[PDB]
Amino acid sequence: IIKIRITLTSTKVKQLENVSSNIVKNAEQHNLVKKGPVRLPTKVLKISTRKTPNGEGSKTWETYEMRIHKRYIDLEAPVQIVKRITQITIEPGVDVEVVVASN
Amino acid sequence: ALISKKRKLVADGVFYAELNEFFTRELAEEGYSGVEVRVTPTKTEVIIRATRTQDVLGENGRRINELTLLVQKRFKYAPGTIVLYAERVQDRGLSAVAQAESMKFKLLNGLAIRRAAYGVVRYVMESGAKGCEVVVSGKLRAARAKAMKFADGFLIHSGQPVNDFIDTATRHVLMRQGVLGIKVKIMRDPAKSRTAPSVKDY
Amino acid sequence: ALPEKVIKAYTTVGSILKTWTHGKLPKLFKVIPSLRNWQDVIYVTNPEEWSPHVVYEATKLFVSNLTAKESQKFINLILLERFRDNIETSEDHSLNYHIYRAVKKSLYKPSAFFKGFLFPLVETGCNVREATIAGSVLAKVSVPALHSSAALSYLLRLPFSPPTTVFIKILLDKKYALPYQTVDDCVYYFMRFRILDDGSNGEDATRVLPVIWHKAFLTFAQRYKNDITQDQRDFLLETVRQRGHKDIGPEIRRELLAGASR
Amino acid sequence: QCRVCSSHTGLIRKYGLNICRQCFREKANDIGFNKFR
Amino acid sequence: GRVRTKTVKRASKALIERYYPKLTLDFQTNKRLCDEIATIQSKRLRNKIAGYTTHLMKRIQKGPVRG
RNA sequence: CCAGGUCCAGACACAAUAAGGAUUGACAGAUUGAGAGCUCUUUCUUGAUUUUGUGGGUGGUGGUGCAUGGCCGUUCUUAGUUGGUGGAGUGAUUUGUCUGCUUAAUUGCGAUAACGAACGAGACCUUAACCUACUAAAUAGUGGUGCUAGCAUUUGCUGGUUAUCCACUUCUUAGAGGGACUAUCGGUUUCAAGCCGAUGGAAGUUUGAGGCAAUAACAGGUCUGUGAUGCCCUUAGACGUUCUGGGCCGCACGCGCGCUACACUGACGGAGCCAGCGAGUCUAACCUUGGCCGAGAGGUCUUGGUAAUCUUGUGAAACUCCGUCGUGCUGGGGAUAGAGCAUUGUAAUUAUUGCUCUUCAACGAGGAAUUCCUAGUAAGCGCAAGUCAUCAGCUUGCGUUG
Ligand SMILES: [Mg+2]
Ligand SMILES: [Zn+2]
Repeated sequence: IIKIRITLTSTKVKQLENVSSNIVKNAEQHNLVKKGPVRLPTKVLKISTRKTPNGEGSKTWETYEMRIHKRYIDLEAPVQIVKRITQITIEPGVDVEVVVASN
Repeated sequence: ALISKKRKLVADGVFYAELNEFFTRELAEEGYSGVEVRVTPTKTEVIIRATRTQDVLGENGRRINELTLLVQKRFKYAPGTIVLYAERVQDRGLSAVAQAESMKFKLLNGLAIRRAAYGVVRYVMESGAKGCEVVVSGKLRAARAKAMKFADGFLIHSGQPVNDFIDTATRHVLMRQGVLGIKVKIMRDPAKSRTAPSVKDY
Repeated sequence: ALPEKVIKAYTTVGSILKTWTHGKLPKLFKVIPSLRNWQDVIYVTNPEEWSPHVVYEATKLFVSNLTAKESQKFINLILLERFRDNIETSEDHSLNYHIYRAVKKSLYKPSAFFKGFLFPLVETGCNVREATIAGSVLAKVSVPALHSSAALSYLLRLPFSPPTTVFIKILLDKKYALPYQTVDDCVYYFMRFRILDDGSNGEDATRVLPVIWHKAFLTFAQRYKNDITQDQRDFLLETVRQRGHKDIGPEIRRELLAGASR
Repeated sequence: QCRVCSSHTGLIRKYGLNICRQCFREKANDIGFNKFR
Repeated sequence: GRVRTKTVKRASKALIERYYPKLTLDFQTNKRLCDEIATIQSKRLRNKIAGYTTHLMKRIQKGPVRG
C-alpha cells in the first residue's frame, strides 16, 4: 500500500493524450483508486530573433515559439504494479516521473 | 545532474541532436537511419538502428567498445554507465542458425526442454522479430517419439514472401538416448526489407 | 576509503590548480611522485579539469621522477584521456600548445609513451586528426633505436588503416639500425597485402592502397634493402609486380634489386 | 564558446548552451526549436 | 480582392455539372452534402467549396449558366 | 593593443668531442630586476637525453593559389516566365504572351494560328479572438456544509481552516467539435469571374500575420576534406607562451540614437492601491518569505521553492484623494563637485554601484530642416527576460492609463 503521484510532461499533445488515456484505462480496469488527469496550463516559450543576420537594411524582428504541456495523475497501487507500469509506459516524447512521498 | 526542467529538456534535446549528428557523420557507410536512447535507473542504453550491423560490431566488439568510449570520453560519463545496443541486421535472435545452435548447446548442457524454449522464444521476440516457431521432434528421454510445436507472434507459411522473409535451420542434436530434430523458424519485420410504386410486406 | 584529511587537502590543491599558468608547483602536488600510492591521490584532485600548464608540468614531473610502468600508468590514465578530450572537444579539432609540449615531453621516456599512449590510441578510435597530431609529435621527439623498432613492430601487426600507415611513416623515417627480426616483421607486414592465388585471401589483398603505402614501401626498400634475404626479396618483388604504383613502383623495384642478401 | 565552428563572436549564453547564433539558426530543429509563430 | 482559388472553383464546377439537384440555397445542408460525397482533406477547403456551391445554387435559380 | 621582463626553437643527415665526462632532473641556498625565471656551490639523481658547426627541407598545431565535391549567407530577392509541338519568315525574329473588357495579378471572360503542359502568383502549414453545450481538476478558482474569530445583534458582514466533507468549471486551463464559406440584401460589372455599401455575425480590408517549394545567378564564407600541386623563407621570427602595469571611457569639436527638464493638467508630504510576460539554486549558494540591528544603503539570524505550490496576489509605476508651494531661473530643473558610510569584485584611482548631507550649472516650448503613426493604436507610465560579478540611459516582451 503506497500512494504514487505520476506526472507527465510532453511537448506533443497527441502522444501525451494517448499515454494518459492508456494510463486511465489501465488503472480503471483492475480496480485501483485514483484521481483524473489534472491539466496544467500550456507553457509558451518565446525567444526573439533578428531578421537581419547581416547589417543591411532596417532592424526588424521575429519570434520563435514552443509549447509545453503538463499533466499529472495520482495513483494508489502496490509496488509490482507501479514497477510494471513504469516499465511499460516509456515512450518517446512523453516524460514519465514517479513520486513516492506525499509531503 | 539536477537540471531545471526546461533546461533539462532542452539539454536533453541537444544530447539527442549531438548523438544524431555524431552517428550521422561517423557510420555513414553502415546504413545509418536513426537512433533511440533509453534511460534506466541503472545505466543509459543507446540503441543503434543502423541497417548494416555486421560492420558495427567487428572482432570481439571492437568498434562497439570504440563508439562506447567515444560516448564516454566526450560526454563526461562514469565508466560503465553507457551501453550501445545493436538492433537491425546482426541481432542474434534474427538468425535461425544461431538460435538452432544455441538451443543445441542448451540441450547439450543439460537444461530443461521447456525452459530453453522459453529462453529462445523470448530472446527472438525481444530482438525485434515479428514471429517465431520452435519445432522439437524426438524421444524426450522416453520410449515414444513426440511431435510438438510452439509458435509465438505472427508468421506466414505460403507464397513468395516466404522466400523473402523467413529463415529456417534444421539441426540434429545428439543426446544420450538418441537423436532429436531441431527446427527453428524466425519471422522478421517486413518493414525492414531494405533491399410504378410497389409496396412489399412481411 | 581514503582518510578525510587527504581528501580535503587534495580537494583544496585541486581547487588551486584550475587556473595555474606560471611559477612553482604546489608542495603537496610535488610529493605525489614520491608516494607509494599515487592513483588514489590524483583521483581526488579531479583529473579532468586540469589547466594545460599543470598538464605539461605534471607530465614533466611524472615522467622525469618515475619508473617506466608508473609513467605508462600515468600517461594511459591521465594524458591519453586528456589528449583525446582536448582534441574532440576542441572547436576546430585542434590541440593546445601546452598539451602539445606535454605529449612531446612524455616521449623522453619512450616505452611508457608507447605502451600507455600510442597503442591504446590505435585500437580505440584513431581517426585522421589524432594520428596526424601524434605522428607530428613522434616526428619531433628523438627516440632510441630499439623503442622505435618495437613500437614499429607493434604497428606492423596491427590491421590496416591509413593512420597506421602514417605511424609507419614516422617510425620508418628515423633511419635507425633495426634488428634483422624487425626487418623480417616489416616483410611479414608487406606479405598480407599481396594476392595469393592458391585460395587464401582477405580484405587487405584486394583493397585500395593509397600513395602513402607505396611511399612506405619506397622508404623500407631504400633503407633496409641490405637486411633481407633473397626469398624475402623475391616475395617483395611479387608484391611489387602485383600492386605496384604508377610513379613510385619502378623506383621501388630498381632499389630492391640493388640490395644484398644477409 | 561555440563548439561547432570556433566562433568567438555572436554567442548566446542562455541555459549553459554557448552556441553562436549562426550555428543555432540551422540546428534549432534538431534540438527541438521549431518555427511556429 | 478575395478571388477564390481555382481548386474550389473547379470542384464546385464539377459538383454542379454532375451533382446538381440535391444541392440547395442552404450552405448548412451543403456542408455535410460535400462531406458525404467529396473527400476533401480540410474543414476550411470544404467550407470554401460548400459556400461556393451555395452561391452557384443562388445564381443558377435565376437562369441558365454556360456550364 | 602597447612599454618592458622571461621561456622554447632544429625535425633529419654529416664531422670533431664525449663514458678517464657532454650533460637531464629533486632540491637547499646565493638569487632577482617590478614578478617568475636564468646561472653556479653543495646534498644528490647523473650516462648520450649528447654540446658546437655546415646542408635540401622536415614542421606544414606555416599560411596564401589551382582542381573537385560539399554545407551556410545573398539575388532575376524568381510572383510571369520557359519549353514542346504547330503556323509565318531564306534569317534575325514572331505568334502562344491579344482588338476589347475585368481583376490585386499574363486572375479571368471573350475573340482568335495557335494548342497542350509545367513551375510563378494564387495555393500548403502555423497562429490568434466566441462558445453558461461537452470532458474535468488540493500544482487553479468559486459556491454550499463543519470548527472558530470579531462586531451589531433582527436575519448579517469580514475572515481563518494545502484536505472537514459535497457540488461545479461561471471565471482559470488541457482538449474534441462547432463556426466563416466574403452568409443575406442593394448598387456596379460583357450585367461572366469579381468590387463596393447596408443587416446579421465572436470574427465579412484576403479577420491579421510569417515559413515552405521549382528555377536560373552569386571569384560569395570555410571544410581545421582530399590530389609528389605554383609562392616565400624553412627556426634565433616569436604568428607560440607567460608576467605585471595601462587603456579602449582621454576631450576646441561635427554627426546620430536616447534620458531628464524648461513647470502649478505641475514639484513636495501623507494616506487608497492594480497588473501581466517571466524567471529562480548539486555535488552549489539562485529567487528569497519571516524575525533583530541600522537614518538609509544594507547587514545579520532562520525558513520556503528545484517550482501554477515559495518569491508572488511580483499590493509595480503613472494614477486617486487630502494638505504644502504661487508664479518669483522658485521649493522647477539636477549638471558638476566634496566629505563620510555600506555592498560586489583578488584588485574600485581615470571616481563600479547604492545611501546621508552639501554644492543647486546651463535651460522660459526650440530655427533651417527632419523621424514615426489610423484603435486598446500614438503617447505617458512602470515591471519582467537577456547581456549579469555590480549598475542601464542598451535591446526584446509584458501590463496600467489611453
Ligand atoms: Mg515552332
Ligand atoms: Zn558556430
